[PDB]
Amino acid sequence: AEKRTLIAVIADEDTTTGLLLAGIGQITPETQEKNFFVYQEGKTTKEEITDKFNHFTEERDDIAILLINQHIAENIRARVDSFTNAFPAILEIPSKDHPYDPEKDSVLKRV
Amino acid sequence: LTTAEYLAYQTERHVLTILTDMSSYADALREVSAAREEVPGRRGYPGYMYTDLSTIYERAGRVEGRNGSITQIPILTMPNDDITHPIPDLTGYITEGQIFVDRQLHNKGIYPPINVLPSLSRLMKSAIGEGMTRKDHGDVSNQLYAKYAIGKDAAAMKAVVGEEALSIEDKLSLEFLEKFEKTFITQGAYEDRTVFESLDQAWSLLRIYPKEMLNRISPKILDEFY
Amino acid sequence: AKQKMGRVMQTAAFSLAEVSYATGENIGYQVQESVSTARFKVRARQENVSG
Repeated sequence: AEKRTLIAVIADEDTTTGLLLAGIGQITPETQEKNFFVYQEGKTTKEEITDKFNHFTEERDDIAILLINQHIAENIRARVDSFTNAFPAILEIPSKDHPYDPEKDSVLKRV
Repeated sequence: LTTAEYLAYQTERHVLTILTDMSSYADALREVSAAREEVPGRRGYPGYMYTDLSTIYERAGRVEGRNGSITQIPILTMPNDDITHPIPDLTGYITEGQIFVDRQLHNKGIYPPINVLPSLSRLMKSAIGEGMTRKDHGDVSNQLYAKYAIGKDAAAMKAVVGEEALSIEDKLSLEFLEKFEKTFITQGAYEDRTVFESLDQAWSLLRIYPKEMLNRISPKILDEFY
Repeated sequence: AKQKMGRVMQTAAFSLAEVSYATGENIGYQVQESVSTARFKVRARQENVSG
């Protein structure tokens, strides 16, 4: 929708820093919410990552494209599979030192 | 038909009988049959309508010793715009072709409102030849029929999958359909188009296609007439 | 586009690592601090492909 104008980033620290340098993600002052939240495997937990992804997909209506790390998506594979709705889109970008896995991609799995 | 038989066979001239409202003739048959105690048949018409129509139609035809012919244009009037009616069914059984006048064409102001998809002449291959007409007649007619069917398909397809997504063979076919219905089929009531002029118009319509697209036409005729 | 994404993310990660090495510190904290507004936005367009 036209309301969804943002690029959510839930990838690793390096990928989150790169996205922030690009300017895709930001923290809304009035809403006290960050479009791009830095999260790693050690940081927070799998349940916290899944909750953040669900909030970005549904609660964060402004989010249009979601960028999640492949390592992060591995622990959130169930959430990725459950996110069958086209909007917001999900991109299976991988983190540092981890090659992208076509099999692990949820969108490519439908093929 | 007695006048036609006389002229054609005892005078050696071609006739072309044009009967009109054979539906009215069948209604008269119904009235005559029920004047007797005959029980009505399938749709009220007598059971021997097949025999009566067969006599009236097959009164025509060429013969051996006589250099004369009788042609028939029965011209029915389909009651409920259906072919399953006994009059069109029997007329199609005895006769040797169909020419269909379409309400869809008539409501668009196209005269004559004849649609060439249901209409056919089973004996066309004999009439359209090389010594007769011009040698491209049959292939031109087949190509026109194929491209008109493609035009109807593309006209239905445009409102489903958008104009842009249509292929080149669909967009050019839509253009051909428009030009065909509005210029070829659409004929002035008093405009006399000889077969050669009509074939030239048909070639003019077909020329919008590159020579590679016209596939039902034989290569020699395509190379010579295009 | 998946192959292009793989190569582009590889080169972007390499460039980010080079920039971090040149700066001598992780700029992620500074980027997160300067996240008041987003300079990049995406607007949906109703492209009509086929029907």
